[PDB]
Amino acid sequence: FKRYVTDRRLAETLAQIYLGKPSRPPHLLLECNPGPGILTQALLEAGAKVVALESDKTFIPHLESLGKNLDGKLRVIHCDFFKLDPRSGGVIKPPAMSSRGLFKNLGIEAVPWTADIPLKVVGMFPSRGEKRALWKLAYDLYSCTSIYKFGRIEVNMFIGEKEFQKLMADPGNPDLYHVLSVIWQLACEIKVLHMEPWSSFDIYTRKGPLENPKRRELLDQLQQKLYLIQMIPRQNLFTKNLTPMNYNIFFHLLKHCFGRRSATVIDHLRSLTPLDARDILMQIGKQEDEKVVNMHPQDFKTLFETIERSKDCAYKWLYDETLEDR
Amino acid sequence: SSVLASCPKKPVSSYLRFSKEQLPIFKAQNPDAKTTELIRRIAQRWRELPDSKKKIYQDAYRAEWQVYKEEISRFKEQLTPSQIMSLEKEIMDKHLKRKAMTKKKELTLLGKPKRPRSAYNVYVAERFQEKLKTVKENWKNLSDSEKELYIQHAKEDETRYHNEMKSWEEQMIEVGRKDLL
Amino acid sequence: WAKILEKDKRTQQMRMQRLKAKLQMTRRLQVEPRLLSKQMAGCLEDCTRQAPESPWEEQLARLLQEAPAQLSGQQQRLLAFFKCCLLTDQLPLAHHLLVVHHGQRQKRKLLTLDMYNAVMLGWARQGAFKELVYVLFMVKDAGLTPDLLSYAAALQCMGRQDQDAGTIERCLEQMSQEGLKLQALFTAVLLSEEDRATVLKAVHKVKPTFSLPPQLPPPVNTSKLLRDVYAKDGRVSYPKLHLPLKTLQCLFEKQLHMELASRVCVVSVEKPTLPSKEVKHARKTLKTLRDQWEKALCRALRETKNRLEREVYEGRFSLYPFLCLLDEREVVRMLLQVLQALPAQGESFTTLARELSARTFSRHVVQRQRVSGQVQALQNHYRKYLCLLASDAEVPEPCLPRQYWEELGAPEALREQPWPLPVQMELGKLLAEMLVQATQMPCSLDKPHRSSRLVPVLYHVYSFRNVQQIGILKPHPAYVQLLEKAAEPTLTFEAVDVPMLCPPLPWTSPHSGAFLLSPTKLMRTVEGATQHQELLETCPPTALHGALDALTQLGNCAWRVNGRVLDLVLQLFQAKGCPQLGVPAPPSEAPQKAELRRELAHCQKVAREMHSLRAEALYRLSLAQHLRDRVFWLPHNMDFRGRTYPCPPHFNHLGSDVARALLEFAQGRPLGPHGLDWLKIHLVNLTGLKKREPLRKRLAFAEEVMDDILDSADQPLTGRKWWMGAEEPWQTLACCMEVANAVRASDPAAYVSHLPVHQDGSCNGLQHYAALGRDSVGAASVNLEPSDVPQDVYSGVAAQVEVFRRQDAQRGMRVAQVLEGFITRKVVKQTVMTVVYGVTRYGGRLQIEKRLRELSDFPQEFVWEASHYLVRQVFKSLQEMFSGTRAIQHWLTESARLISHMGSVVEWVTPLGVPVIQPYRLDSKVKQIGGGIQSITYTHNGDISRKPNTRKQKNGFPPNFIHSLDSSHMMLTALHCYRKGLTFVSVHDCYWTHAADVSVMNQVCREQFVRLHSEPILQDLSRFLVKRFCSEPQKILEASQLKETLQAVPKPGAFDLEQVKRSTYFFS
DNA sequence: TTAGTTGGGGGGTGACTGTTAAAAGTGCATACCGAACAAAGATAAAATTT
DNA sequence: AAATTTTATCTCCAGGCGGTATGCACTTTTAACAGTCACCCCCCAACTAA
Ligand SMILES: Nc1nc2c(ncn2[C@@H]2O[C@H](COP(=O)(O)OP(=O)(O)OP(=O)(O)O)[C@@H](O)[C@H]2O)c(=O)[nH]1
Ligand SMILES: [Mg+2]
Repeated sequence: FKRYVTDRRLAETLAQIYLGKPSRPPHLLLECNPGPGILTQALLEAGAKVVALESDKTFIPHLESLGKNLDGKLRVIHCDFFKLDPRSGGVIKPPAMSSRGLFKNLGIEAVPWTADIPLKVVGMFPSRGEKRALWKLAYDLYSCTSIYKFGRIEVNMFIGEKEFQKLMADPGNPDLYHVLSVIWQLACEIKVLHMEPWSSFDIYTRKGPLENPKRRELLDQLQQKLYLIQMIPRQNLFTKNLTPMNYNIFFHLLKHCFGRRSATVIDHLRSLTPLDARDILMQIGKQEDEKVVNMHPQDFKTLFETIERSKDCAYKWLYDETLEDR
Repeated sequence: SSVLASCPKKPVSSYLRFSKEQLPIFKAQNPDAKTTELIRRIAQRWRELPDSKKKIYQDAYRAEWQVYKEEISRFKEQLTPSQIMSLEKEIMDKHLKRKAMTKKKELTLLGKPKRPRSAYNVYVAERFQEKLKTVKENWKNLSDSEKELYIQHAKEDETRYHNEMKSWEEQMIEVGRKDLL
Repeated sequence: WAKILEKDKRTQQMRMQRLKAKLQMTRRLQVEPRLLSKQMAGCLEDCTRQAPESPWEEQLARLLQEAPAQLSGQQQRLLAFFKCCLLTDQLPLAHHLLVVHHGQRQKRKLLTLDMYNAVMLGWARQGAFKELVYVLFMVKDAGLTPDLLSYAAALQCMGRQDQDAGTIERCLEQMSQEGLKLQALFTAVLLSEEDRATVLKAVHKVKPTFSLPPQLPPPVNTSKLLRDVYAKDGRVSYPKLHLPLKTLQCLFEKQLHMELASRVCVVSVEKPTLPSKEVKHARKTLKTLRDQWEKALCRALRETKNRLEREVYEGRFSLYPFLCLLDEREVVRMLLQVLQALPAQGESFTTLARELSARTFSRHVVQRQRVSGQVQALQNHYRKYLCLLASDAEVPEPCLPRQYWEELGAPEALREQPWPLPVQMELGKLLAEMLVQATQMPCSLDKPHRSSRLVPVLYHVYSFRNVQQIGILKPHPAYVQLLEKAAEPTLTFEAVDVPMLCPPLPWTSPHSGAFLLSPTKLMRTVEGATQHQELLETCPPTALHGALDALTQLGNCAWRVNGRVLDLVLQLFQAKGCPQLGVPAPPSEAPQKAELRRELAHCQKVAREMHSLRAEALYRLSLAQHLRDRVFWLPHNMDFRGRTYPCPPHFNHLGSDVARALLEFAQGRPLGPHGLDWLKIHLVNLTGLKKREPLRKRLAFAEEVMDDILDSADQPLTGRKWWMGAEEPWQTLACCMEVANAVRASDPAAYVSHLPVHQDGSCNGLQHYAALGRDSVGAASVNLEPSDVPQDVYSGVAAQVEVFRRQDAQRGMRVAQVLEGFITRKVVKQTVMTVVYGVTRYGGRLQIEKRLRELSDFPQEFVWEASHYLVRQVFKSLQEMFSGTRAIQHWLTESARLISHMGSVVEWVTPLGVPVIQPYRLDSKVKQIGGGIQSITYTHNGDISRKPNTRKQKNGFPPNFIHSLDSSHMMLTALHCYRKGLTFVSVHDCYWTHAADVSVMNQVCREQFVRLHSEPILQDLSRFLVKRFCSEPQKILEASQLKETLQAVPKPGAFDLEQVKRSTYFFS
């Protein structure tokens, strides 16, 4: 269920936070699910350009009318940001779009990985599909495919409380520490920009606004603070050993290491690689009796690079494409 | 550890208090009798004792149990981690020593043969701390024969013990202790 | 040495002390039980201390004088443990475990009567009295009452010990007055023949006049449909094999040798490789590794046996008797073969568990048969049986093979009982773990001994499917490279997977048939399930005679391979392949920063698929070459509905065009007058060019293109190459060769043709629906009425769909225009076939998508939209086509749903008499096995407490009933063809026979269809369902609802079935 | 490697006879986590929800 | 009771997730006193095969 913004002061504060860069004025803002179009009006008020990736056509003409005589500040592209570049391989239906076509339409030119940030995406995560969106974004980030092909793009979105706590887990908190936390802490710098209760937004259903006071009391039962987080991809993510070709092996290693949480690192290295596990633990500077729950993400990346840098053995991994889809 | 002695002990059970309290009476009755027999008669009257005595002993035991629950809870908090290490090391050593002692005893009860005698054990036996000092200097040998005579004695002892060793393996199979082979 | 003397005396004293202590009061087996009842304990004490010649024999009578749901997992495991100890002859262990469990109160609860009965029988087989009396004390203290089996065990013990007549007679009147009968005692299931012989001796010691009931002639089936098959009045000309008797006996000896060896080795058909240095070095390394692995496996097995035995000595259940069943060398060789058979991609852990346990049971059964002495009896009986099937030999009175087999007097066939599922899985898990830890291999293979660290051969990795994770065992990559480099020329097959060299054993009962020694099942099912077998056993013995005879008839058909087709297929396979013709290509011929991976992954996937296809083709072609100059037989069995499937999986006649083209009948027949015409029409049918044309036009077209047939027969691979344009190219080539040989001969009328001719049936499901409903409109459409031109529904549906597509494309839809002419009978066939069976739009869309993907010329970008459009149009076109079929389908589905609501699975009986049950149930809880590597999650089939799956029971009742009706028709046709001397083999709805006998086979098919559907199937089904489910007096309202639903059957229409006899295109 | 050998002298457990109750171990049972990405659709049952 | 939400999808040729916490019922262990007395372990050295 969508949750648009309809509070004027909240819209103004969010606009100020989004345009929190006095330097580099013209950030082209990619917005999702504009809804009523109040945050959009606030964003044009401050002067920044906007592009609306509207996922539904019921409220497109109002935004188009509001954008009349705007001299190109407001451009509406009917698209769903979370359906970009479908992997089915067939023809692309209008709700989805190909990233190349969209970015050619918008007139965005590719930049290298080490260059500056071209765009900024402002929006909200799916209500019930946060764990799907995070995985899809991670797969697109590590492989340098879809929108991440054109460079390093910030994605500023609202996330729920429980998923935020699971994402920002640390070895200090062993219960919530899992794979997705490791990959999203290795691949990006996550910062908390704002906090806001759930009731600040007005829930929209398929029929329309959720105006029944009975569910409003139920909304109190469903109330959870929605954190606004910022992800800027790290410049030094890719090294000689960790490349867009090797990311599958790293993902499988991370999933296998958390398959049996209450176990040591060597107990997994024995099942993953034929190399000497004790030698690798010695090289990465860790004791033999080291749990997998006591390893920071940097330790995991150092382990992967240390195994990959070995030149003694021709066969160093047991992962293969036959393991997938079986 | 000495810190383990510092931790307080659990309250004595009711039957034991009756056995301890009633002991000085029984040194008056018959002090020359074997304590094991005396334990039985106190137990025999613990069997015949009234229920009210058991009830009052149980009440006292419960009160002392709560009391001890309190002092031990307070005491285990104030101690230092080094004392934790001391107690854990001592208890692990105690369990290991208990396990080893039983294994050596089971083996000595199963009639395991002895190891062959040695030149030095024979020297000590001839000598008949203080001995360790005397045998030390005496060990230096100016006689090639002294080692040789010992070899013949070693050879004689080895042959008989090996015959026992091949023999001893048989009954362990007969009894069922095949793992000791 | 006084010290030595004192040591010796102390050791002697300690030895004496230990001996005295052991004599008066360590691990020792416990025999004397401890009983709770004080009176019984005192009785045991006084009986033990009464006298050295203690009245054990009289105490037997003293104890026997009084005689006033599903088991748990642990109970089943203990029962299996006791019976396996009985087989293995380790009775002291069973007695010790029994007394230990009798000690504790909680463990006392598990024991039941069967366990005590088994231990008593074990002790009786040796004749002991003291232990038997102890077990009697235990069973009496438990509060149980002795039964017939206990008294039989007592009598067997008394007979073996040659005891006097007094105690025997006393026990006799006691058992007689307690309400038991000796006749029931001599018919107990769990009594070996030796036991019955000893009991007979013991009884005849007292009463010599007592005699067992005499034997009687077997009864004959008297059903209406099967009356003519078993009638003794008429003229019968049964087929006889062409082979003489001596060769048939030698073939039986060879098959017995092969099955006793349990393995068969065949030479590979791959391209030979010259012996370079690298190949020889790899072979030496591989041999050394195999020897080391064998020794390690032996040592690990010994250690595991010791540990499991020590576990039992503490009173806990284990798998020691199961390990002791087979010799260590057999287990080691089995494990090594399984290791060699592992694919490079690896196999799941649970699959390795089901596989290692399945192979252990078969070898156990074969060893039991070999030791027990049934092998020699089977040899003698089979050698005397083969006189029926020999050309030179004769029988005094001809009869069916099963009737003769029983007429000689069959050996009493006793095989072993399947283990429970928990034991089956635990044994496989233990064996797989042993294989994993035992094997080791050097780290650097190509380099000899640079490093001495040893790495495991097999690893344990997790494979993640969505949220779920699965455990996978994967071979070390260097070992796979070594296997590839060595390139050994020898393959290994299991004796079950290879066609028999001798005529198959006749099916006489649901427990005997098919392979000579190896275990086989009449109805194939998952391992735990047993309902089908129970329903088969509880039926009258004379019900299944038709099914068994049909299976035996299909089994006794001699095959042979086609030399020329085999030679041509080897040329293409060994020389770069021909994937267009179905011969897979060699992997050497391969298609071969984020952009490079998107190509490498695709290339690797294509290479993997090609490699898998080539491996399967290699298996089939190696097996085919190994059987080049031999005659082989393929046995048969049924699925739970009744349809017949050959047992050997790799090489049978259900395969692709290569498999159906390599095979041909061993016995020939003169073509006669119409054989050549039937061959030409078969060639045209295989071509597929003419499918809506009458027979005259097919024959005329065959005569038009005779030059192409002759050219393709003369120069197959270097000529005009006409034969590759057919729908089935390889079969067409063989038919062309047959036709060319027939034509070029002097007199074509006398030619001997070994090639089967296929006659198949159009819209079989709708042909049965229209017969059940007697719908004239439906009947005329499916070729049930005399017509001059073939008619099919599928072409009409295709035409209507194309018309709708044309109208839609007129208005400007892109998807309508893209598939302008790709609409064909092929895409809509399966959908309009299964629409009446209960397919949903999801299934239809998936089927249409599969066909469109298989087109290979349709623009693949539009597959999704095309599938949606096509399925929508097909379901729109079929809105009002079938009426009576849909009425019958609705009635069946509603009845099945209402039956399945109340917790009872659907059952019905086929018109022949075979009982059928649907095994669909809901498994709420899944079991696990705690262990070292991991915990396997399995499904406990064989649980009747689970509720029925109302979705599956309603969905499958309409399709399954029609399949049972088709199998019955096939069986009747085969039985009535066998009397006329015809050779008949079938594929579900396709019937094969020689060229000259096609007219007779067609006549029999039509007559048997009419006779089968003359009976009122629907009314009988309704009556059976009412008597079975509705008659139960649980609730009046539920039974009333079932009665109202079931008692209303669709009315029959207006259609006489006698017109089917004149229908030319009913089968064509 | 390590543990078992002989001499007097020293000490520490356990053998014992005996009950009492808290702490450990054993075997089954249910529940929740991973919600590995990879568009979209139609229909009718199966389950919760109020 | 009636609605909403959630789930699976024609049959057959023989299929199944793996790990970590938490609860309960039950049997089996160990520590708590009392005195007697024997065995085992040093103490401090010295060799040697299993
Ligand atoms: N439920 C079900 N039955 C099938 C399926 N495929 C085949 N059958 C059954 O097998 C029978 C024979 O199918 P085929 O010989 O391929 O075709 P057909 O329906 O006889 O029609 P023709 O192609 O004209 O011979 C069908 O009539 C069905 O009874 C399937 O996918 N599902
Ligand atoms: Mg057909």
